Amino acid sequence: FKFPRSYAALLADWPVVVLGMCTLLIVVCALVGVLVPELPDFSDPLLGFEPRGTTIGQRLVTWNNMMRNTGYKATLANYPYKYAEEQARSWNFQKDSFFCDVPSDGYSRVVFASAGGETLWNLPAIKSMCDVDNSRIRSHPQFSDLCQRTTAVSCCPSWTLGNYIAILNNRSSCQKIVERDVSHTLKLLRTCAKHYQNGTLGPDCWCTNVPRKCTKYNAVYQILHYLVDKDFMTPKTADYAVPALKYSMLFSPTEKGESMMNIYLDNFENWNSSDGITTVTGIEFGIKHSLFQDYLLMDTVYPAIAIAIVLLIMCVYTKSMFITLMTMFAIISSLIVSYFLYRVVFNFEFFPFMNLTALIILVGIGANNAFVLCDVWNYTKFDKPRAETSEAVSVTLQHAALSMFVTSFTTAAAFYANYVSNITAIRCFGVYAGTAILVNYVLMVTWLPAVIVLHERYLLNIFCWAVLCQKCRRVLFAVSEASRIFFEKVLPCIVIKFRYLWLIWFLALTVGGAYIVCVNPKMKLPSLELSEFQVFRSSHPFERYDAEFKKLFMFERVHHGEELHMPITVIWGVSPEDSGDPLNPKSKGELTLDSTFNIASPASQAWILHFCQKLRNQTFFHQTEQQDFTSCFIETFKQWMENQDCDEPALYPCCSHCSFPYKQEVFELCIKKAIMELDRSTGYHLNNKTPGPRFDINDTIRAVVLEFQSTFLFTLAYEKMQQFYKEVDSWISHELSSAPEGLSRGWFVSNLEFYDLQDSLSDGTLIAMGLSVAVAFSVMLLTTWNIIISLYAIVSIAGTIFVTVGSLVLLGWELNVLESVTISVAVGLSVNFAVHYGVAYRLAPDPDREGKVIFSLSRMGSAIAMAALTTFVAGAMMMPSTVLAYTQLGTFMMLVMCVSWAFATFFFQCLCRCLGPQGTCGQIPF
Ligand SMILES: CC(C)CCC[C@@H](C)[C@H]1CC[C@H]2[C@@H]3CC=C4C[C@@H](OC(=O)CCC(=O)O)CC[C@]4(C)[C@H]3CC[C@]12C
Ligand SMILES: CC(C)CCC[C@@H](C)[C@H]1CC[C@H]2[C@@H]3CC=C4C[C@@H](OC(=O)CCC(=O)O)CC[C@]4(C)[C@H]3CC[C@]12C
Ligand SMILES: CC(C)CCC[C@@H](C)[C@H]1CC[C@H]2[C@@H]3CC=C4C[C@@H](OC(=O)CCC(=O)O)CC[C@]4(C)[C@H]3CC[C@]12C
Ligand SMILES: CC(C)CCC[C@@H](C)[C@H]1CC[C@H]2[C@@H]3CC=C4C[C@@H](OC(=O)CCC(=O)O)CC[C@]4(C)[C@H]3CC[C@]12C
Ligand SMILES: CC(C)CCC[C@@H](C)[C@H]1CC[C@H]2[C@@H]3CC=C4C[C@@H](OC(=O)CCC(=O)O)CC[C@]4(C)[C@H]3CC[C@]12C
Ligand SMILES: CC(C)CCC[C@@H](C)[C@H]1CC[C@H]2[C@@H]3CC=C4C[C@@H](OC(=O)CCC(=O)O)CC[C@]4(C)[C@H]3CC[C@]12C
Ligand SMILES: CC(C)CCC[C@@H](C)[C@H]1CC[C@H]2[C@@H]3CC=C4C[C@@H](OC(=O)CCC(=O)O)CC[C@]4(C)[C@H]3CC[C@]12C
Ligand SMILES: CC(C)CCC[C@@H](C)[C@H]1CC[C@H]2[C@@H]3CC=C4C[C@@H](OC(=O)CCC(=O)O)CC[C@]4(C)[C@H]3CC[C@]12C
Ligand SMILES: CC(C)CCC[C@@H](C)[C@H]1CC[C@H]2[C@@H]3CC=C4C[C@@H](OC(=O)CCC(=O)O)CC[C@]4(C)[C@H]3CC[C@]12C
Ligand SMILES: CC(C)CCC[C@@H](C)[C@H]1CC[C@H]2[C@@H]3CC=C4C[C@@H](OC(=O)CCC(=O)O)CC[C@]4(C)[C@H]3CC[C@]12C
Ligand SMILES: CC(C)CCC[C@@H](C)[C@H]1CC[C@H]2[C@@H]3CC=C4C[C@@H](OC(=O)CCC(=O)O)CC[C@]4(C)[C@H]3CC[C@]12C
Ligand SMILES: CC(C)CCC[C@@H](C)[C@H]1CC[C@H]2[C@@H]3CC=C4C[C@@H](OC(=O)CCC(=O)O)CC[C@]4(C)[C@H]3CC[C@]12C
Ligand SMILES: CC(C)CCC[C@@H](C)[C@H]1CC[C@H]2[C@@H]3CC=C4C[C@@H](OC(=O)CCC(=O)O)CC[C@]4(C)[C@H]3CC[C@]12C
Ligand SMILES: CC(C)CCC[C@@H](C)[C@H]1CC[C@H]2[C@@H]3CC=C4C[C@@H](OC(=O)CCC(=O)O)CC[C@]4(C)[C@H]3CC[C@]12C
Ligand SMILES: *[C@@H]1O[C@H](CO)[C@@H](O)[C@H](O)[C@H]1NC(C)=O
Ligand SMILES: *[C@@H]1O[C@H](CO)[C@@H](O)[C@H](O)[C@H]1NC(C)=O
Ligand SMILES: *[C@@H]1O[C@H](CO)[C@@H](O)[C@H](O)[C@H]1NC(C)=O
Ligand SMILES: *[C@@H]1O[C@H](CO)[C@@H](O)[C@H](O)[C@H]1NC(C)=O
Repeated sequence: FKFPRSYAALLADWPVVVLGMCTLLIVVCALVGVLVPELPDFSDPLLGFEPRGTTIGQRLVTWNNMMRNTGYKATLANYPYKYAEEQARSWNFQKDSFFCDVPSDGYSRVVFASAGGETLWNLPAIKSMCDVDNSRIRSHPQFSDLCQRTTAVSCCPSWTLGNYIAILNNRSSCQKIVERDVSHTLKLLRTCAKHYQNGTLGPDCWCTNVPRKCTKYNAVYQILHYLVDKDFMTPKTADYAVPALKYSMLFSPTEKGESMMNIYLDNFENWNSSDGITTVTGIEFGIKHSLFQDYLLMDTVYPAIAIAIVLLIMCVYTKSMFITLMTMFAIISSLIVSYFLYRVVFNFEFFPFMNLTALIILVGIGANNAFVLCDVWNYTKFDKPRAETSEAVSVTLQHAALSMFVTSFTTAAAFYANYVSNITAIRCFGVYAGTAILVNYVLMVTWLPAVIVLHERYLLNIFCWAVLCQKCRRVLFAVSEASRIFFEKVLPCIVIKFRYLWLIWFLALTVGGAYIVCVNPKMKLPSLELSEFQVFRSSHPFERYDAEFKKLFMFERVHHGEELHMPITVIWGVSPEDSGDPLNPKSKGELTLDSTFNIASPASQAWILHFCQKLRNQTFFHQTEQQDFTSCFIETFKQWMENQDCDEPALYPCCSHCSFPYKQEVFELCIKKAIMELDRSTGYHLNNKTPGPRFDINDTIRAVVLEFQSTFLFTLAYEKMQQFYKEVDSWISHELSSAPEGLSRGWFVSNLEFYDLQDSLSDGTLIAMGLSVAVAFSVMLLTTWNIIISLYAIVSIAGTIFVTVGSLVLLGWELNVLESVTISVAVGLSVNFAVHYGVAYRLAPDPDREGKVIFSLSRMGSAIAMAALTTFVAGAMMMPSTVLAYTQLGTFMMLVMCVSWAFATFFFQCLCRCLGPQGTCGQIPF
């Protein structure tokens, strides 16, 4: 084909070649990306929330692998199974005055409130609950088969006040009851409220120290413990004029689980939840996460509206459909090419649901690039209106391709910085967004200028409804002038005239941000446990169950408030190595057994026994009065040997006669005898959790695990949990340094999964900050070449972070997973506005501060404002969503927009006006 002597001439001369080449290369990526890599799945929205490389993580996955692999013939067995061959060679309640069970979690249940009225205790509300149960749940066909029935005729009653009250007044059903029953039951509860709080009127009855009449169907306990707000009856029960019920819970005689999915979708999901007298306000059918997949897809409309509005804006700004359509096509196609790269070339086997949320980011920064290019192109068409097309292209690129790089590169580098995190979902998201930004940048340099050539080559030729078009052209020209004089005079006037106000005002706002984030109420690590994470909008009937009602109903409030000790576990022979893929959350290593290990050497037998007793002196050991003969198994073996009198040839190696550091071989024999005996000397059977030795397929000892209870208690609170971990690990890790060989390389673990996420979120955040700020500062130097300007730019950027993070703290964000990503992103999104003002301030020909800033503002203000405004409106478009991440990104985009725009237009322009380098002293040579 024909040859042009320059790239800017290839654009001018054969732009169609560029478009053909690019559309080909999009479409082959679309094809391979659809065909070859398996489709992403969000049926588990938590899937990659897992720190990997962390020492606690490697220990945990190793331990988890041991539990998984332990079992009969398989590797790392729990008994000496080869030796275990040798031992073989050697409805109407006034009849139906009972419930099919006492309810619990594991049943499907709902929580009622009322839209008005101060107590649910009134008869109409009671009847409303049993009515709406019938009308929403029992009315469904499938329920009749889901039921924990006793007969087909009427399968089983639910648990609700409406049923207990009936039995307690010998009525047939909820529909028969009267306010005499309600008052009589209220008298029962007001009498029996005191007994229940003590626990004297306990769960099992029909208790013993309490009047039998209070507890005849065992009912009172169940009512107060399951059905009713813990605040309904209290020590103030009689101090209340009448007790007030804010909430009640109702239990279906059907499972909490996937089986409910139809009934929810059928009868709950899009009802107004109400009869006014009552409202369902919490629901737990268990389907919370399994519904997510479907919900995410319903919400993608909001992203689609965001794109449709970003189109409209770019049309109005560019005065063409065509440039706006082909830019939008480029923006979209970059997600396809990057998706191809991410699955195929980079060979990542997993794609977090979060990556879809990067679309709404990338359309914002896509429009940002489109603005500065079309703007500078139009500057060339004004600065040099008569030009040859390739020359005009060249000078446009000489200007724009640099600035449009550093918008993009700083933002990509902020997303790739999240690859430093130990968390797989974050590392993946940080890479996908990073590539899609850079792919989009390449299209904005190759594809887009070719379209600008086509626009001048052809598209100007094409030209009541007959005049309303002209009305609009007139009016939009009027705003083009009003906006022009606003930027070219008014905004500079505002900034200079009140410079001193703007400086202290924004400065105080940053201190507010810094105080809020860093001291009070300090930015907090997540403290709902992972298996209960929020995924829907906080108003949503599922989220209110985990968020509010688990605090309020006694069985929940107690069961999740109960004390459990940390099972301090210590392990040897298995190495603490994770050999899985550090990005694919489906992958894990197997075991890796260590040839240096043994226990049968008498030196080991001595040291390990001694070590348990040393482990028994440490302050953190909870010395139970109950004795676990599997904790420190070797003691149990020692005393068993000592109990073993000898009167047979077979028992000579296992004689009590021998000194405790036994010969390795007789240890290796007698240990098998002792443990295989445990099926007979006790009824207890081992399982994969059970402490003790562990076996080869041919029952050499390959490993051993010991376990002990802490003084400490299980908690989600990072500080207390950290105190526990650091103490116990430090002591064990020190003490192991004393051990004879092979025991030299043990390690410790216990129920620490949620702690390791918290500890990995803070470090993963902070380091991705330090990295993203460092790169953002380097770009600031490399563009402005003036250390003074860069210092101010960095101060303003830092200020935006403190105000955004501070306001997100006040909005009540934990440092949970998505949120902890966004904080790095904020650095990338913030920096580019300060870069634009920075370069324009140097490029000002004016000799003085005021001239320099006036030039910078008048030159950039429109394009900056569009970048902010488009991103902001795209963000706002996510607000109506139902999925939390969509709304969470939404708030964040709006907020970081205003804040970064405000600091970049005001504060940064004070520091230039009020302190800017007008002498050359801040400048550095190439
Ligand atoms: C993502 C995909 C759908 C993008 C596909 C790009 C097309 C819409 C572009 C590529 C080349 C363009 C064409 C290049 C040349 C011409 C010839 C031109 O015809 C004339 O009458 C003038 C001919 C001349 O003197 O050059 C009108 C515009 C048109 C059809 C252009 C219309 C838009 C086209 C087909
Ligand atoms: C809620 C939204 C969807 C309604 C309002 C949006 C309009 C004000 C936008 C949408 C597309 C835009 C148009 C895209 C392309 C052109 C071609 C161009 O046509 C000409 O004949 C040149 C006239 C001139 O510039 O003087 C003039 C601008 C115009 C009408 C744009 C003006 C502003 C428009 C009508
Ligand atoms: C970066 C963006 C622009 C692209 C990201 C990849 C998408 C092309 C993937 C992500 C999730 C996928 C969806 C996940 C689930 C479903 C339900 C599925 O429903 C069925 O009836 C088939 C069920 C099955 O066999 O899996 C149809 C495909 C679809 C929409 C998938 C189509 C391809 C999707 C949209
Ligand atoms: C990873 C790959 C696929 C990206 C490829 C993109 C390039 C083809 C783009 C990026 C920036 C563009 C450049 C932006 C600015 C200029 C400067 C301009 O002027 C000079 O080079 C003057 C040199 C002199 O001083 O003599 C000529 C076009 C050129 C190189 C552009 C040509 C096309 C470039 C190299
Ligand atoms: C893997 C991909 C994403 C990397 C792509 C990087 C390039 C697009 C960068 C690297 C070096 C940059 C170039 C370094 C130096 C120059 C010379 C510069 O020449 C000028 O005339 C400067 C003075 C002036 O603007 O008047 C114009 C921009 C240009 C080509 C830069 C444009 C953007 C470039 C090609
Ligand atoms: C907008 C335009 C300029 C396209 C974007 C350019 C690049 C960002 C992409 C597009 C297709 C990619 C290529 C697709 C296929 C291959 C084959 C691949 O071959 C190997 O032997 C891979 C071995 C392996 O690592 O497994 C090497 C990378 C390469 C050239 C890729 C490098 C990056 C490319 C050039
Ligand atoms: C609920 C949703 C559907 C509401 C959508 C409202 C938008 C259509 C409004 C909100 C803000 C408006 C914008 C406010 C500021 C500007 C900048 C203004 O810029 C200039 O006039 C530049 C003139 C030039 O230099 O050529 C053009 C109109 C525009 C994009 C406005 C067009 C109409 C916008 C996008
Ligand atoms: C480089 C400067 C000039 C600009 C600002 C960037 C960072 C220094 C800021 C942004 C977000 C802040 C972080 C937000 C959240 C946390 C988690 C927080 O973790 C805790 O365990 C707090 C106590 C608890 O949760 O009980 C410790 C501080 C830290 C890293 C903050 C410290 C200061 C950070 C890293
Ligand atoms: C993904 C990798 C390739 C990124 C590497 C870091 C980039 C941010 C660096 C690499 C080369 C640098 C460029 C090398 C040379 C120059 C020329 C230098 O002087 C001029 O051209 C003056 C232009 C003007 O007056 O603004 C301006 C900075 C610039 C574009 C540098 C900007 C920052 C660049 C693109
Ligand atoms: C006042 C001027 C300066 C304009 C400010 C921006 C507005 C154009 C838009 C953008 C985002 C919008 C808000 C986005 C979300 C909501 C939440 C919505 O309320 C709820 O979701 C909470 C209901 C509850 O639980 O009480 C009420 C409208 C509101 C405040 C919107 C009101 C109009 C806002 C501020
Ligand atoms: C002018 C520019 C800035 C764009 C304006 C976008 C608006 C069209 C958005 C911003 C806030 C949105 C509102 C934010 C919150 C809600 C509550 C939401 O309440 C529900 O019942 C659904 C959620 C639930 O199930 O709890 C219904 C949509 C609505 C009114 C949204 C409708 C669309 C609004 C007004
Ligand atoms: C002149 C304008 C364009 C500049 C100032 C912009 C503000 C009006 C924006 C920036 C951030 C926005 C907020 C970002 C996040 C939220 C949370 C959102 O949800 C709730 O507040 C739910 C909980 C509650 O109701 O307390 C409601 C909208 C709100 C306050 C937004 C309202 C509009 C705000 C304050
Ligand atoms: C969403 C966040 C990131 C803020 C984005 C920047 C806005 C604050 C800018 C963009 C366009 C600006 C507007 C452009 C033009 C005008 C007309 C201007 O009109 C006059 O001064 C009066 C003229 C007369 O005499 O009739 C008043 C300010 C206003 C609304 C500007 C107010 C500030 C705006 C909305
Ligand atoms: C353009 C300039 C002025 C900077 C950007 C606008 C800020 C001043 C906005 C952006 C987000 C706003 C915050 C968004 C959410 C909230 C939560 C809201 O509720 C609470 O703090 C309740 C406190 C309590 O219960 O006592 C009060 C307003 C506040 C702090 C807002 C205060 C004003 C903020 C920081
Ligand atoms: C309860 O109802 C039954 C009839 O269904 C009746 O025999 C009985 O006397 C009633 N009263 C009591 C206290 O059980
Ligand atoms: C909607 O909610 C109100 C709450 O008062 C309730 O009265 C009404 O019956 C519900 N359903 C319909 C169809 O209006
Ligand atoms: C410390 O442990 C040894 C056995 O390891 C025991 O004899 C000694 O009494 C313990 N000391 C204290 C203070 O508990
Ligand atoms: C015993 O098991 C080990 C590892 O499982 C294996 O290498 C060895 O060959 C086995 N020996 C016999 C005799 O089964």
